[PDB]
Amino acid sequence: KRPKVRDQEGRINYYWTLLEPGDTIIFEANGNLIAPRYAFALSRGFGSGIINSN
Amino acid sequence: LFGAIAGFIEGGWTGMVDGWYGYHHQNEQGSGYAADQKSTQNAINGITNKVNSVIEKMNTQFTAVGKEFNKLERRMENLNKKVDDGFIDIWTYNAELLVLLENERTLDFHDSNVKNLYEKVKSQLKNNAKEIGNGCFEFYHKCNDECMESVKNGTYDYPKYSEESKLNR
Repeated sequence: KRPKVRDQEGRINYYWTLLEPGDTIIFEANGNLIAPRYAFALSRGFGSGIINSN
Repeated sequence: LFGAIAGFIEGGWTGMVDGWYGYHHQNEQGSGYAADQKSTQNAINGITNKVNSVIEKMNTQFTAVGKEFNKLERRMENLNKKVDDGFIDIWTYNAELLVLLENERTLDFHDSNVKNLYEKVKSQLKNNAKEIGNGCFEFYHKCNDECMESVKNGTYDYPKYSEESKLNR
């Protein structure tokens, strides 16, 4: 039992991974799984970032 | 540093607009200001080279800034800050001091030129003219626009006027 946030007590812990090309990912679960639906195919390039502005 | 600018030449000339350094002549044909093209051109080349050569040594920043750390990575965050702020400090120094020093040098440079120009005219006129000291020479012989232009051009004919100047001196 945990303090309520956004009118909810149970909580979902979110995790991520970076699958390398030519590799396989295996999910096993008998319960408590929020499965992936959409993944992202990252294309990388220098000259980017995240900034905070108004 | 050389005693020309603000030294034995008190102030500048507002009427001269075509160059940094120049001449102010006054003969029976009138008065006028002219600008020494060669000296001012050399000064322009030098100052342009100085400014640009300084500027190209600091390549423009191409990356970004910004990192995030959680409560258990404080030792990380301080380190990041200790780098970022630190680098800024160095660059601030490397900028400010630079300009300071360079500024002084530039002024001295200009001073030298004026002095050099003055000396050149001395070496041209020798005893044909009298040093007033305010920055000029009173000729001991009559000089028209032709001989004045020779003085500015560096082609002064000392032997031609030597006999006339000797008598008046």
